[PDB]
Amino acid sequence: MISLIAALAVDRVIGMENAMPWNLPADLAWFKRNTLNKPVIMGRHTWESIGRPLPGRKNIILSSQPGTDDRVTWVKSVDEAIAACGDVPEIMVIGGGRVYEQFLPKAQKLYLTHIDAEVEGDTHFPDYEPDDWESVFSEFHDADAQNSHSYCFEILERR
Ligand SMILES: NC(=O)c1ccc[n+]([C@@H]2O[C@H](COP(=O)([O-])OP(=O)(O)OC[C@H]3O[C@@H](n4cnc5c(N)ncnc54)[C@H](OP(=O)(O)O)[C@@H]3O)[C@@H](O)[C@H]2O)c1
Ligand SMILES: Nc1nc(=O)c2nc(CNc3ccc(C(=O)N[C@@H](CCC(=O)O)C(=O)O)cc3)cnc2[nH]1
Ligand SMILES: [Mn+2]
Ligand SMILES: [Mn+2]
Ligand SMILES: [Mn+2]
Repeated sequence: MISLIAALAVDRVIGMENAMPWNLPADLAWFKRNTLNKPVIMGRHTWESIGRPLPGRKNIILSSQPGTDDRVTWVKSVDEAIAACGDVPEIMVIGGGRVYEQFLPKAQKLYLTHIDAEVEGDTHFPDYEPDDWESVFSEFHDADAQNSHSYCFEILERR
């Protein structure tokens, strides 16, 4: 099973200048809980944005060019990325925009954080057809001293 996980600001913005400009520790904790001990697939730009391997996860990087770091696994196509995960129950696709576009048609589950924040981004999450997805979990949180915007955790499953 393939799942996507992403945090979206207003208008489905997910990034700006290869960075995420907000800071929501509660959302990073949610990301860690939902990805630990699973393989994670990311594109090369997201690999450079994160800047180091994510511990406790098999890190698989999509790039058309040879890998430059043997602490992670480099693959050259979507099919190779999936095969490199092996026989696991759940593969987590962690972006970015181009990678989400390619894996969305194959995904059965979306783990989305909706952040109540406006930022002027250059990368968006794909337009997804709402009729195809059932919300199976949602949890709203007001802003607090650690998390400067309100946010909603949602899990959607393909109908
Ligand atoms: N808010 C969130 O949840 C979230 C999550 C992840 C990322 N982001 C943000 O998203 C942005 C990065 O997204 P992005 O769309 O620019 O880039 P991306 O999807 O991370 O990376 C794209 C790169 O991945 C490689 N790639 C993708 N598909 C491939 C394929 N089928 N075969 C081979 N290589 C493939 C290519 O690398 P080569 O050029 O080397 O071939 C391509 O240029 C950043 O701003 C980051 O902060 C946000
Ligand atoms: N909901 C969500 N939030 C995100 O921040 C996010 N980020 C990415 C890609 N970028 C990043 C950037 C940093 C870390 C990171 O530092 N993660 C640590 C934090 C652990 C914690 O804060 O408790 C990790 O071990 O996962 C992960 C992914 C993909 N999907 C996401 N999905
Ligand atoms: Mn092929
Ligand atoms: Mn198999
Ligand atoms: Mn806000």
